[PDB]
Amino acid sequence: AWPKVQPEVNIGVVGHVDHGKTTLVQAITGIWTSKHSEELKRGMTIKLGYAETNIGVCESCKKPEAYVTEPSCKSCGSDDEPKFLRRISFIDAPGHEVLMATMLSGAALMDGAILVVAANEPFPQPQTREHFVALGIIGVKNLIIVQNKVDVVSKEEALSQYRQIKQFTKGTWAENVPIIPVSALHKINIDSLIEGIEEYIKTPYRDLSQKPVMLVIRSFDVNKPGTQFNELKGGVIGGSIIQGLFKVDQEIKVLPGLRVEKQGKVSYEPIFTKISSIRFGDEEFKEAKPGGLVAIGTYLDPSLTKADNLLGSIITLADAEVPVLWNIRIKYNLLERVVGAKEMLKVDPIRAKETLMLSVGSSTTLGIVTSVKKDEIEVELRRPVAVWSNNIRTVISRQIAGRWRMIGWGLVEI
Amino acid sequence: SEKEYVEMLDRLYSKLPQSLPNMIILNIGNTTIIRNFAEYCDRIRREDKICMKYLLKELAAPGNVDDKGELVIQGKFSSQVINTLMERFLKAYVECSTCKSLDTILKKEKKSWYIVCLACGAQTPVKPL
RNA sequence: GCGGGGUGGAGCAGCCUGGUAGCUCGUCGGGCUCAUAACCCGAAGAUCGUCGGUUCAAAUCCGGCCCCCGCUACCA
Ligand SMILES: Nc1nc2c(ncn2[C@@H]2O[C@H](COP(=O)(O)OP(=O)(O)NP(=O)(O)O)[C@@H](O)[C@H]2O)c(=O)[nH]1
Ligand SMILES: [Mg+2]
Ligand SMILES: [Mg+2]
Repeated sequence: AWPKVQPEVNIGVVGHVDHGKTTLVQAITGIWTSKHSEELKRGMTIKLGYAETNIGVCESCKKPEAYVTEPSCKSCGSDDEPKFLRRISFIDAPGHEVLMATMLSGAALMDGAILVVAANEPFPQPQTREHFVALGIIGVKNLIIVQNKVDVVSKEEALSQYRQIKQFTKGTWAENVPIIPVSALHKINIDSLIEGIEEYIKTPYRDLSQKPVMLVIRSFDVNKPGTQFNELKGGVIGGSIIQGLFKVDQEIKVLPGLRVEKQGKVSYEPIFTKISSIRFGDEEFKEAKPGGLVAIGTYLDPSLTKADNLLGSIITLADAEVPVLWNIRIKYNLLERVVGAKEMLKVDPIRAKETLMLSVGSSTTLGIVTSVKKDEIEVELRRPVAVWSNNIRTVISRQIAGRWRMIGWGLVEI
Repeated sequence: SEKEYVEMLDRLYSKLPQSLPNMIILNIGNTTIIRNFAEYCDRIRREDKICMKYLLKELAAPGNVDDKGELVIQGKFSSQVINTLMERFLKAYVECSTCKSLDTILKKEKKSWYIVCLACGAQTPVKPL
């Protein structure tokens, strides 16, 4: 029987509306990423979800149907137990435009990407540009392109869109991102899809040397309605680890965490605690290694953490130090066109006192600029962001008709 | 690398839209004969070392598996009583918690024996016996 | 936690303290006025969500159930 190994790789599942995204993660895992009632009741992706699975290959059978993700080989007709490789998970993003910023969080976490295109929508849909440039600003050039729902669209139209998207590949960072045809519901060609994730998207070389940082994405009060005071568990903060690792009873701080009132003005309080639990899905590990969202509950009160309060915050070692600056400088190079836009106008350069949106790792902010230079800016924020490295990948947007569409790429010089 | 779409489509165009064996327990002399034990527990990946682990204690009678896979029991018993007895294996280790698919297997470990389900993968706290 | 609303074209009364299904805007008819609005009078309209128990006897005491629901959230 098959070992119990935490995921060592994340993959971004991004794409536009109705493309077959959540159904793709169902095709790979067997489970969906709609977890808040509104997500089902509206039938569209609003927030980022989670899903997990393994990978085993039958050394005897041919490719690729034997590439099944359970301790079995029966789909290729073999009796042998396949060779295990890993446990693989994903970041299921939205397609909507008022909801784009969210997936940007996940863009800083994924170690891969499977990007979908609609055979059954007019191509290129506007927001597809915004996903592609999201991957390009964050810089995960490792991409597997797929055309979806092929059961209603004929094989010639599939070929025409395949030529369109083979073209979409050439001329950019993605000259050789491949196209492997699958359908997310009927479980077709998903074996070749797993083979594609494997071959073309390998987990990076890990750096277990830098200060272990945990990038918050979600959090919950697991204390159920009716929880009496005897069995009170701490509030879980879930994310993914990128550099370092976490252990049982590690002394940490949540940064920034809470707001408190300080010195006649506003400020934040660094949230100190001891690590009490670290979960990967439905398996209990005592250590957390990089690759895949890692949920850590601690000795913190879940009132501070329930309902995605701290969204995107960072957490580091309680003997660490990170620059927390209320007003941050940015080297920003502006996009050449507005990518998710139905009609791509020009970029109107950013003038003083304007309002702009930032996503730093997973944390988000609104800000107004105070000193406008051509490439360098110093922007005053409504909350200081935690900049754990030099020139971190922030993603920046200006508001268009009520939809904050991106305007450039920025670097915080600390 | 233009062939990286053609054949994959050609075999994309070819995927478009187990039960309990009727165990017949017979008796001759003072033994128990069955028909399809090579494909009764081997339908659910159940070893011959592990399927005769709790049954030896629940019947208190010696016995072993054959080369074909059949299971011989020393004693006189009816047909529908072996299942009512071995319920503590048919429900305690080879079932699930939220699927009820019967397509499950057991694990062998150094601290407990888990229930790997090929429908969900739901386990329970139990100690092998 | 499981419980409530079950009733004229409607809006809700109306229980425990059992024998008029109760008052109001509405509906058609008649009065008053030179004529219209307001004001006075008369009839028509659910017959209580439904089986069942209590009960001489029930919206009125309640249960079984059919409908509408209703205070409520991913539980690493
Ligand atoms: N036939 C078929 N239907 C599919 C497939 N994928 C999804 N669907 C169904 O088609 C509808 C729209 O697809 P959807 O699952 O929303 O894809 P999505 O890209 O995740 N949409 P969003 O991210 O906005 O929530 C839904 O009813 C869904 O069940 C597919 O591959 N084939
Ligand atoms: Mg979706
Ligand atoms: Mg009048």
